Amino acid sequence: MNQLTAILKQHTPMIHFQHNESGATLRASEVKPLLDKFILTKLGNGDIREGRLYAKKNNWLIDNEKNYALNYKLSISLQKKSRLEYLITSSTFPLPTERPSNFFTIQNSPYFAQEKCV
RNA sequence: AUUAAGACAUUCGUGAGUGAUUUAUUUCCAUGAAGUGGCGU
Repeated sequence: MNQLTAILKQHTPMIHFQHNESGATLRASEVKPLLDKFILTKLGNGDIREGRLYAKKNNWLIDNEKNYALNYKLSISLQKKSRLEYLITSSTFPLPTERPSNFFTIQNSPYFAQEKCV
């Protein structure tokens, strides 16, 4: 058809640099390029060039000569904005007891940047 | 003193009336705010 709607389930928290916005969610500006590369690779059976030729055929390309981009629109929307925020550090630090309801901590995590927050 | 003399092709008259430089045309396409720990062996 024209529209493809999918509902996603989050398994691990996402480190988002635009957390200040209420509606902040997974940005399509990462998913769409990665999705394009994945779809082209699977179209060519492990060869992105054969997949790009296949997508040049059937006119599935915005940019027949230039890019890897396919002709579709990606929109990622939050249905309900109950955000569950996390603090991630690579060091073990004592946990306080004065927090908002949606503040949780992950300690001794691989994410080592932002270690000066404690 | 002679088939002569006399007589403005002149008067009046607005190059004018009606008339959108307008119909149509996406400042768009592309792109991961992301990479990485180390000593304390």
